[PDB]
Amino acid sequence: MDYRQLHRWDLPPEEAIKVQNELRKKIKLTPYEGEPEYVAGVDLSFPGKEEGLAVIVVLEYPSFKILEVVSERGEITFPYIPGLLAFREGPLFLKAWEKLRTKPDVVVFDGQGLAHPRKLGIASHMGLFIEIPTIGVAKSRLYGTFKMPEDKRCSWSYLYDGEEIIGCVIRTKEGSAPIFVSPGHLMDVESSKRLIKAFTLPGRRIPEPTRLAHIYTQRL
Repeated sequence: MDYRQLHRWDLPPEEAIKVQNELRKKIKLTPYEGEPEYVAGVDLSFPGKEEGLAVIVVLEYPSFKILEVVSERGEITFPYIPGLLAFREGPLFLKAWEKLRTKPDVVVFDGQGLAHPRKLGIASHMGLFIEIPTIGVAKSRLYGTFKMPEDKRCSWSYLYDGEEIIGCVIRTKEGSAPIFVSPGHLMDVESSKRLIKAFTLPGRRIPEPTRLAHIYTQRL
């Protein structure tokens, strides 16, 4: 399974920041229309001090049947720097990506995308490489400002950077904290909202793709 190596990974943090900027102009915040056939959930986890693990699961929509599950381990060499996290986890995910048999229609990551100091969260960065619509879903806020939406199923608020809408905050499950949805590449706020709603069972808290990938990560 293919991808486009837009740049090298072994960069100094200063250079990494410069790339992010270059890539952000390549981002296309474009409506996703209709429903995907296949969605992928991604879970990037770190068993060791410098050991990463990438698990990808490809569900079929609307059934959420698990068609495929791939995983790779890699050395995590790049230092942990908030806003530069993709340089740590990007490489390893790509190893897992290359092992996929089924081509996903939309990919959901555990992170953000547009909601990023430089509008290049994990979902955005990888969207550029894998060249398919992506979304970032986070169980906790990473970037941006919001008003807590009410404690009522499916309530929601916009997420902001200053005055610009950078994603949304959804109360997916009553009496639980909300999730944080930000578009990646070939994705806008509005479409990402709709899709993530479409990927969540009522009324669980976490979208199936990411719930399931975590479950598989756990299974290891």
